[PDB]
Amino acid sequence: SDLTFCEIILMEMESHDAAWPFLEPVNPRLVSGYRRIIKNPMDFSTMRHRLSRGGYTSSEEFAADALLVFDNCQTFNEDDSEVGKAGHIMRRFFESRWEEFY
Ligand SMILES: Cc1c[nH]nc1CN1CCN(c2nc(-c3[nH]c(C)c4c3CCCC4=O)cs2)CC1
Repeated sequence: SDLTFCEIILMEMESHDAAWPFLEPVNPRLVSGYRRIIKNPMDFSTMRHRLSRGGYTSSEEFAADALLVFDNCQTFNEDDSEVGKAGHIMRRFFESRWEEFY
């Protein structure tokens, strides 16, 4: 049940218009400095893969990964960049849907 809400929220983030930067891992070969700056990469397919495996104990671990996506985004991208702007939309989406359950 704690993971049935995570399925709902992850499904809704995956299909969100602003999700396009976060659907697959950043490729550090294409992004100068990414590997140096982002210690713990995270993205939605990685969360999906881990949810399919059953690798989440509670919903808080799920939220930890979600929040990590948007912490990384705000660490690497300017708030007015195209990726930064998408990340703010996705972050506010996640925080609001999360509170709409817990
Ligand atoms: C499914 C879809 C919908 N619209 N377009 C597509 C296909 N996409 C094509 C473009 N793409 C892209 N991701 C990024 C991306 N993401 C993050 C979290 C980034 C970056 C840049 C470096 C900084 C950073 O932290 C840039 S370009 C991947 C997917």
